[PDB]
Amino acid sequence: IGREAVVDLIQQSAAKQSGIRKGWQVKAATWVKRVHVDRGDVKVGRLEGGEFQVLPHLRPRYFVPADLDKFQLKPYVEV
Amino acid sequence: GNRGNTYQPSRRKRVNRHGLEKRLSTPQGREVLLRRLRKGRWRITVDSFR
Amino acid sequence: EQETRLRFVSSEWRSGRPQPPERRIPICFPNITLQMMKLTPEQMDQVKETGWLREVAFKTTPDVTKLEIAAFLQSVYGMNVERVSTINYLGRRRLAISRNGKRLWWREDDWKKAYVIFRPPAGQEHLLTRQQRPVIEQIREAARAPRLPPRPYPWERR
Amino acid sequence: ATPKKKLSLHRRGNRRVWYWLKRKTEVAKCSYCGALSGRNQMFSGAAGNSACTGQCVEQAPTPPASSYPAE
Amino acid sequence: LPYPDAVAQCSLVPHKAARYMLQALEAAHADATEVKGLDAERLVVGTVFVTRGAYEPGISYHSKGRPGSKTFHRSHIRVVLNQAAERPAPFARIVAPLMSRR
RNA sequence: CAUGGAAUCUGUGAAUUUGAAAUCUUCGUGCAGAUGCGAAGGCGCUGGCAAGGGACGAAGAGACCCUAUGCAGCUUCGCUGG
RNA sequence: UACCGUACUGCAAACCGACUCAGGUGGGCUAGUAUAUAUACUCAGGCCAUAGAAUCAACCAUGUUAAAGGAACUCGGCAAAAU
RNA sequence: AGUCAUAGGUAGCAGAACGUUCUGGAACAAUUACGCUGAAAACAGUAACAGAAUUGAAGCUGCUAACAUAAGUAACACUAAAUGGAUAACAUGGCCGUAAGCCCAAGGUUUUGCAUAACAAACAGUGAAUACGGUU
RNA sequence: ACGUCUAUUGGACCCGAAACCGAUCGAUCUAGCGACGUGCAGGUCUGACUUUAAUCAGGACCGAACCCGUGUCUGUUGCAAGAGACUGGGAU
RNA sequence: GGGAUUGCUGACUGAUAGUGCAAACAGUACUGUGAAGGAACUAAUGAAACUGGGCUAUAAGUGCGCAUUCCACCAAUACGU
Ligand SMILES: [Mg+2]
Ligand SMILES: [Mg+2]
Ligand SMILES: [Mg+2]
Ligand SMILES: [Mg+2]
Ligand SMILES: [Mg+2]
Ligand SMILES: [Mg+2]
Ligand SMILES: [Mg+2]
Ligand SMILES: [Mg+2]
Ligand SMILES: [Mg+2]
Ligand SMILES: [Mg+2]
Ligand SMILES: [Mg+2]
Ligand SMILES: [Mg+2]
Ligand SMILES: [Mg+2]
Ligand SMILES: [Mg+2]
Ligand SMILES: [Mg+2]
Ligand SMILES: [Mg+2]
Ligand SMILES: [Mg+2]
Ligand SMILES: [Mg+2]
Ligand SMILES: [Mg+2]
Ligand SMILES: [Mg+2]
Ligand SMILES: [Mg+2]
Ligand SMILES: [Mg+2]
Ligand SMILES: [Mg+2]
Ligand SMILES: [Mg+2]
Ligand SMILES: [Mg+2]
Ligand SMILES: [Mg+2]
Ligand SMILES: [Mg+2]
Ligand SMILES: [Mg+2]
Ligand SMILES: [Mg+2]
Ligand SMILES: [Mg+2]
Ligand SMILES: [Zn+2]
Repeated sequence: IGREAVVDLIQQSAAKQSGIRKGWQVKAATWVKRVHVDRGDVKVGRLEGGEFQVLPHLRPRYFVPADLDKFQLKPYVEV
Repeated sequence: GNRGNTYQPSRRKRVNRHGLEKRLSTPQGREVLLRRLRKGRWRITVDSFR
Repeated sequence: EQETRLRFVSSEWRSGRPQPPERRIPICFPNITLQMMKLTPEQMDQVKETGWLREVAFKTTPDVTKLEIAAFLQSVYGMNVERVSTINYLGRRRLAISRNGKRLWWREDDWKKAYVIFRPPAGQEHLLTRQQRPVIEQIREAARAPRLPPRPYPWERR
Repeated sequence: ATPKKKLSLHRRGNRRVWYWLKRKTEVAKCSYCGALSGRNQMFSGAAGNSACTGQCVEQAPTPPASSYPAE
Repeated sequence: LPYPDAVAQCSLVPHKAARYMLQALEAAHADATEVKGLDAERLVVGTVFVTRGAYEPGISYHSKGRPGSKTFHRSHIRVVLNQAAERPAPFARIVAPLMSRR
């Protein structure tokens, strides 16, 4: 009867009929061109005077290893 | 006056009337959603997407 | 298996404005996917030697950022990225008619297309590699040119 | 303004006599290319005839003329 | 009719159906002359008839909300060319064209 | 007289209706106004284009009247209730 | 200095009317004769695809002209004409 | 096995049978049937004895599906107008021009581009870098 | 007891109402209200203010954009389950 | 009373039947603003309406796959293979 319980049952019902977006989901997929849906991005800042300011600690940093060249493990193991 | 064109489309009004949150805002809307679930409808509300 | 949840337009309207996180960690084990599209064969020969192009277009997932694509290319592939331009695309609709005629309809997963403009690596900048004619003569020739024919119809024979 | 009963197969056939076409009693046949048309109509290559070999016209000599070509 | 004046009767009308009838008669003639060994210029169209085909049902929009139909019809053609014991009367006099002129 | 339908040809291409029909006229008869019964007579057969007297043309199992253990709403010095 | 929109259509064959539906659909910009965004012709621009082909049917719709009269028509000058 | 008597029927009442599906009695169609007739009818020609029935259909302006009739009939008349052997690029003519032009909004959501048929949707296409609209 | 036929209670041989009682969804059509924003070509008349002057009023008048639908005609399984043409009414 | 496994259970039904659904995606397509309503479709065989033409005018065998019971290993108490 609670609000969260109804939403959880809706999501469990939507767990079935999932995968590559068949049926009604083909039309419902076009809601992203109709109501400005925000995608799964991480926000890097905030507007103060309408000019966006990217906070430098929220800029993306990738900890790549020192050398991936002549490293002795490949993505494939011999049979 | 010609009839038949009562449906004037609007996304704001469609989501604000038959969306998930107005259904969840009231108890009888929540039993409407519950019997939509018990019937087995693939689309629960007019604004559901993934 | 846990997968993509349904989202609701009224729910994103009500619980709106995602906030920036308080801390950002350097990303060990990143989950980010890029792929090129088709290149012209002369561009493919341009990549086969010296490994460079000024403009390369990529398919990504729509949860990425221009900063993330620029940082990933600079960090992993050693490139110099000047600017990124991102376009959100819908999936293609697919039709796969069944044993009884049903019109089974699919939709591909939504993708983001990035246009990445590159920069010459170090000292190699010569490979930008490009008489006159008056623009008054250009416009006057392009005004006396024959018009484009109207588009034929798919049943029409010409 | 409305049929009161259903028309029978015999009555329908009798009513449909106006719809039938009359057979033509003459045809102009080209001996070479086997083309078929009316005797008052050109049916050679200038008209529609992809089978024309030109043997339909058996003589056409006209070399001499003199005029001012306007250019 | 015999075969040549049947081709003449099909070739002398502007109807769309006459081209399909020409296609059926030409296919029957090709079977009779090259698949079989029947003599030409003695073939008579002794059996030709039209049977029903599978239709494509449609819809037409009458006024006041009433539906209608624009069903696309189809048909089949059976042509049988017999060989006569004698070359027959051609039934349509062959005259010279406009091209055959001095 | 002008324009556009209609009428001719080519191409696309419905629906109302429909017990089965191979459905004449007059007079009489008849559930009381007969294409179908009786008497007499007429009629080569089938159509196109027109006109609509008939087929109690077709279109609504409700125009009006009556009936229901009928409903509904309204009215009141009809009845009963806080 | 990120994220979302950016194709195409938008008085319409792509929206709302079951339709390629003679209906309904908001705001803005604009040249000359010329003078008002009215009216006639035209600029920039666009269009002459969604049945075609001839011809003297009757009849129907929409109009032009009509001798002498003139509401005599008709329930009623309705409709046309007229200013 | 020879004489006599009875046999029009609506509503209604009584009696005798035919047929369909399934089951019990161990199994009645593996390799088919097909001399075309028989019987008063329902029907029969792949048992029979009993039993259990969602058991028999021209007949409810019944429901579903298919196929006819009207009938190749009506319609393809709101508009600017087309012509040259092409829904032509070229030429000629015409129509709108406070629209039938241009730019957006709402809404639609790929309807958008490519082949002198073709094997082409399976392929492409929407780039914020002017303090563009939103998010505030 | 079984079999058959009636009878009673059940929806009780089948199909068919108008109904009545509850509690879901609907003001995207339409009626009223409320908040914010936008629009009203061209002229005409009257009253007022200021005038070396680029201001206001009238449920004013004629008339486009726009709103409505008076009369006639067409249409009546229509272009349209209420439309078209011409006249019309309002248009600070 | 309710929710899932099993039924050497069925004089229950067999694709207009049986659940609304035996099916690649049935509470689907589609209808409606919405609540809500809500289909059709198995594999062969191919009846009738309908429309053209013609005419008339030996209740058996043999193979596979299991189930029952024997046997011999068994957890050694229901059979475990
Ligand atoms: Mg109006
Ligand atoms: Mg509707
Ligand atoms: Mg005409
Ligand atoms: Mg009489
Ligand atoms: Mg006659
Ligand atoms: Mg007639
Ligand atoms: Mg009474
Ligand atoms: Mg309009
Ligand atoms: Mg309509
Ligand atoms: Mg329209
Ligand atoms: Mg003009
Ligand atoms: Mg045209
Ligand atoms: Mg006079
Ligand atoms: Mg008797
Ligand atoms: Mg007797
Ligand atoms: Mg048995
Ligand atoms: Mg029964
Ligand atoms: Mg025709
Ligand atoms: Mg042309
Ligand atoms: Mg848009
Ligand atoms: Mg962008
Ligand atoms: Mg008893
Ligand atoms: Mg409400
Ligand atoms: Mg007016
Ligand atoms: Mg007035
Ligand atoms: Mg069923
Ligand atoms: Mg079926
Ligand atoms: Mg059922
Ligand atoms: Mg089958
Ligand atoms: Mg048969
Ligand atoms: Zn020739």
